[PDB]
Amino acid sequence: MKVEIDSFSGAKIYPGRGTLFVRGDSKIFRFQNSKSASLFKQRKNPRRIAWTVLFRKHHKKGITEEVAKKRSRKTVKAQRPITGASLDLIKERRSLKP
Amino acid sequence: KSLYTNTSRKALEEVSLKWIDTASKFGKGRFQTPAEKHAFMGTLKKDL
Amino acid sequence: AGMTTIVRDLDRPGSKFHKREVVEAVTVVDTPPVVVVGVVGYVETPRG
Amino acid sequence: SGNGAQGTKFRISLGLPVGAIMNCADNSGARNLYIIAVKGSGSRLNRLPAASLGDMVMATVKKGKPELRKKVMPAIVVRQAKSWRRRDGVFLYFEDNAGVIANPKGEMKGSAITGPVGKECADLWPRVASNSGVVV
Amino acid sequence: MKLNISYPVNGSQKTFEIDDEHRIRVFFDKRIGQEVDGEAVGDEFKGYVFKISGGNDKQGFPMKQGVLLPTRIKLLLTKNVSCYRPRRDGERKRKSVRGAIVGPDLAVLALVIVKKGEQELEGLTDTTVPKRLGPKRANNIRKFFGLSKEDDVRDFVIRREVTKGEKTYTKAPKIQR
RNA sequence: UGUACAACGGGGUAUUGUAAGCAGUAGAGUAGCCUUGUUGUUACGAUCUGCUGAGAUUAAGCCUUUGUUGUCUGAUUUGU
RNA sequence: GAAUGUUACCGCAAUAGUAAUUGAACUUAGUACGAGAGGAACAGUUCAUUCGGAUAAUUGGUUUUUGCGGCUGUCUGAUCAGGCAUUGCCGCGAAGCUACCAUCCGCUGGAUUAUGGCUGAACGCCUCUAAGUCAGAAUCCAUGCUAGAACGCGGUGAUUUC
RNA sequence: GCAGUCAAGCGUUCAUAGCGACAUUGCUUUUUGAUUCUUCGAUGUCGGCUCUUCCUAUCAUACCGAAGCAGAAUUCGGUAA
RNA sequence: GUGAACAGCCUCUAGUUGAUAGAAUAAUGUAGAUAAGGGAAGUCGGCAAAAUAGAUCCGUAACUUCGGGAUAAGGAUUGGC
Ligand SMILES: O[C@H]1[C@H]2c3cc4c(cc3CN3CCC(=C[C@@H]1O)[C@H]23)OCO4
Ligand SMILES: [Mg+2]
Ligand SMILES: [Mg+2]
Ligand SMILES: [Mg+2]
Ligand SMILES: [Mg+2]
Ligand SMILES: [Mg+2]
Ligand SMILES: [Mg+2]
Ligand SMILES: [Mg+2]
Ligand SMILES: [Mg+2]
Ligand SMILES: [Mg+2]
Ligand SMILES: [Mg+2]
Ligand SMILES: [Mg+2]
Ligand SMILES: [Mg+2]
Ligand SMILES: [Mg+2]
Ligand SMILES: [Mg+2]
Ligand SMILES: [Mg+2]
Ligand SMILES: [Mg+2]
Ligand SMILES: [Mg+2]
Ligand SMILES: [Mg+2]
Ligand SMILES: [Mg+2]
Ligand SMILES: [Mg+2]
Ligand SMILES: [Mg+2]
Ligand SMILES: [Mg+2]
Ligand SMILES: [Mg+2]
Ligand SMILES: [Mg+2]
Ligand SMILES: [Mg+2]
Ligand SMILES: [Mg+2]
Ligand SMILES: [Mg+2]
Ligand SMILES: [Mg+2]
Ligand SMILES: [Mg+2]
Ligand SMILES: [Mg+2]
Ligand SMILES: [Mg+2]
Ligand SMILES: [Mg+2]
Ligand SMILES: [Mg+2]
Ligand SMILES: [Mg+2]
Ligand SMILES: [Mg+2]
Ligand SMILES: [Mg+2]
Ligand SMILES: [Mg+2]
Ligand SMILES: [Mg+2]
Ligand SMILES: [Mg+2]
Ligand SMILES: [Mg+2]
Ligand SMILES: [Mg+2]
Ligand SMILES: [Mg+2]
Ligand SMILES: [Mg+2]
Ligand SMILES: [Mg+2]
Ligand SMILES: [Mg+2]
Ligand SMILES: [Mg+2]
Ligand SMILES: [Mg+2]
Ligand SMILES: [Mg+2]
Ligand SMILES: [Mg+2]
Ligand SMILES: [Mg+2]
Ligand SMILES: [Mg+2]
Ligand SMILES: [Mg+2]
Ligand SMILES: [Mg+2]
Ligand SMILES: [Mg+2]
Ligand SMILES: [Mg+2]
Ligand SMILES: [Mg+2]
Ligand SMILES: [Mg+2]
Ligand SMILES: [Mg+2]
Ligand SMILES: [Mg+2]
Ligand SMILES: [Mg+2]
Ligand SMILES: [Mg+2]
Repeated sequence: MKVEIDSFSGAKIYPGRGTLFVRGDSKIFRFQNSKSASLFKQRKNPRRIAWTVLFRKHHKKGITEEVAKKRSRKTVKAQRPITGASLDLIKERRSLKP
Repeated sequence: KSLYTNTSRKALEEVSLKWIDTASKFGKGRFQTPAEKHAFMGTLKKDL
Repeated sequence: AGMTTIVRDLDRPGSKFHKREVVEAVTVVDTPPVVVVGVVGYVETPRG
Repeated sequence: SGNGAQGTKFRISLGLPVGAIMNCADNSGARNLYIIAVKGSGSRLNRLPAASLGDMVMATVKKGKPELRKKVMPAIVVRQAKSWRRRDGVFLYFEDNAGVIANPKGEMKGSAITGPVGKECADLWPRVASNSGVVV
Repeated sequence: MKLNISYPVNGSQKTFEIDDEHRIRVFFDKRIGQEVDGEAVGDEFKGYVFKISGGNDKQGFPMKQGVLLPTRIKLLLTKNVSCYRPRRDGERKRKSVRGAIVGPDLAVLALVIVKKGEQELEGLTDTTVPKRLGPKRANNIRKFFGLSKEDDVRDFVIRREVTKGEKTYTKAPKIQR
């Protein structure tokens, strides 16, 4: 059971919900309801329609904390050396000096 | 209680739901739960 | 109470939709425990 | 349906009653198909027979090669535009009405199908399956 | 679906199989790069953090970082780009590609270990595979040992032994620069 | 005279598509005063942007309610 | 809807009505039969047609929600906010109503006809028939379903005092 | 218009599987005629649309008997509206 | 005022605010609208209804009494500032 999304507005289309439009070129357009569906038939441009995701994404509306930082990093430092070349005499010769 | 024991196949089938719709019936509902709606919408002028 | 929608797999060997999801409408009736307040005994008569 | 239709077909909303004209979406020479009958459909005072995805109709070619015109041949419906609903719950619809001319056994006259095809038709007739690109 | 896990500290790898929507479900709607806590996917991996690095759906098309979408598309690809190896100077081929968002269609999810949970995973933590090649350029030896332009490399180049049945040989690189 | 009832108010749910007001280095541009500009200044300018997925509407046969306010014996008739 | 004491609740069931229909595909099976050409059916399964009774989660239609937004002409000094144009026009539009345009559901016992039979005389033989009797149909009677006799009926509650 | 009896023929052979001459007995009242009984101080004197019900001399569907029924297909007949 | 306009629509002056009334909004109506997919299959017949429409530009067939046919047909455009 996949939830789909509205290819005009961007709303989740839970199952059996809204309509599905197979355009002449076989591009497919899932609507959640007759609103998106008519705007869409009306050659309306989702980027100019305030309540749409596509609008909001492009107008930077209330994203706020996604542009807020995070903490996802690591810390390793494990010697393996070089196969066939004694990974033994490769840390004792690795004593350095500076 | 049915007045006969149907064999049918159609009866006998042992269903088990995967998902029960729960979005509003008072409109073109988009959200199962307030939690879902809150998730997807972001934060509103009311709220916290 | 009303109706909602359901999603479940189908178990119907032979059908094109065997082992595929189907979506189906269901009704819901509110069903709080009934309470027993009496018994009544009937007899058979040639008038029924 | 009937002949050469291997498989069954779940009922799908009738969209093309007799007199409908669908785009001819093969490469046979025919540009359109004029529906004159629907195979395996029944009787009711004043009901017009009507075809849906994967139906066999009898048709004529109103606009096409002259060698295809003035005669009745079979055809198969491949795109609807009248919204129908699958058992997976979706109401879907093409952008045009479109079938392809076929013989009683359900073999295509031409060799490509131009445009998408409904799956419920692909499923139904093998040689239509072959000549397809995008199905559904 | 099959999980292809790497532990890039030992250079370990082993695949795992997971047949449980719930145990799987964790990775869904996750993109490439997002981190994933472990216990959800099994008890073996409790604590273990996984970075999602790619994978192939059934049909075997590969993911492509940053497409978003949990579907397939067909892109124009160029030189220096994933899921494409150009056959000819300035050639671009138009190829199908799978999205970078994990769905149930993936045959395999590619995963990297980033934090090692409370327990050891057999063919992974327990085994450690050595780095095939060693430093070959002048200053690189100097940095894989920290030597200062004083110490002379020629004796710090690495030496790989091998036998000719009854002749055991020795072959070091060829310090460039 | 009580998990009473009603009128409002609140909260949910829904419909539209971003209120009024204010602000702006947005705006094809335009006038006016001189101290004629090394952003000169004062305003005006369809429209745009921000506060603002805002504002409005939401049971009249939607859901709900620890708040507010009020209501809670008039009439007629019936017997083996 | 008056009157069978009043009133209330729960029931019975006389009589009357009654409903389901047809096709295909898979499979049987390239089988039985056939020199060949060709070429079935019962059981099983999946769908369909025509009909019927509902129902509105979904989709679609409807729009005075005159709900939100947009537009022309004018009128209120402007602004805000509105009026008028037999519902001014347009896009969306909840609720309701609604569509093989949408979804869901449509029962199983018996007795029989034709007909094929048993046993069996008439008529020492023979006969399904004369006595007696088995099997049997989209039939019929029930089961189920809808009314419920306003002059058919049962069980049960409470039955007025100024 | 519909259904019989006789059985000369037809059907390779074979009257009656399926048919059937010369004759002949009937039934029907969506044919057309014959009549002129009712209506001329008026019974709306084509067809279609809609919609109910009824007949059966049954086209389909249920179950049957028969065949010049190998199968498939068909034809004849019964119970059947 | 809009506009080509004595059109339609809204306004000033003047004049009306007369037309039994209340409550509901069943069927069937009269009058006003809309309808997915199909597009005359309806019907004697496209009856009814729908479509078209102003202006500016571009473009314009047969045939002809040379005057026409002609807004032929077919197209694009149109607000505000
Ligand atoms: O009424 C007369 C007939 C009649 C007379 C008419 C007329 C119509 C009729 C109708 N016919 C049916 C049987 C009838 C019997 C009578 O003779 C009627 O139109 C003008 O006069
Ligand atoms: Mg609509
Ligand atoms: Mg709607
Ligand atoms: Mg073509
Ligand atoms: Mg008709
Ligand atoms: Mg022509
Ligand atoms: Mg091929
Ligand atoms: Mg060098
Ligand atoms: Mg009150
Ligand atoms: Mg805003
Ligand atoms: Mg309050
Ligand atoms: Mg009484
Ligand atoms: Mg009395
Ligand atoms: Mg076979
Ligand atoms: Mg033979
Ligand atoms: Mg308005
Ligand atoms: Mg202002
Ligand atoms: Mg006025
Ligand atoms: Mg007027
Ligand atoms: Mg609706
Ligand atoms: Mg029906
Ligand atoms: Mg029943
Ligand atoms: Mg009986
Ligand atoms: Mg015997
Ligand atoms: Mg008998
Ligand atoms: Mg007898
Ligand atoms: Mg006898
Ligand atoms: Mg018996
Ligand atoms: Mg029956
Ligand atoms: Mg029963
Ligand atoms: Mg009674
Ligand atoms: Mg009683
Ligand atoms: Mg003779
Ligand atoms: Mg013979
Ligand atoms: Mg002879
Ligand atoms: Mg006749
Ligand atoms: Mg007369
Ligand atoms: Mg008279
Ligand atoms: Mg009369
Ligand atoms: Mg008359
Ligand atoms: Mg009778
Ligand atoms: Mg008969
Ligand atoms: Mg013979
Ligand atoms: Mg018989
Ligand atoms: Mg009948
Ligand atoms: Mg009868
Ligand atoms: Mg006067
Ligand atoms: Mg009057
Ligand atoms: Mg009145
Ligand atoms: Mg009402
Ligand atoms: Mg229409
Ligand atoms: Mg058309
Ligand atoms: Mg006609
Ligand atoms: Mg036409
Ligand atoms: Mg006709
Ligand atoms: Mg005519
Ligand atoms: Mg005619
Ligand atoms: Mg007309
Ligand atoms: Mg229109
Ligand atoms: Mg003219
Ligand atoms: Mg002309
Ligand atoms: Mg302009």
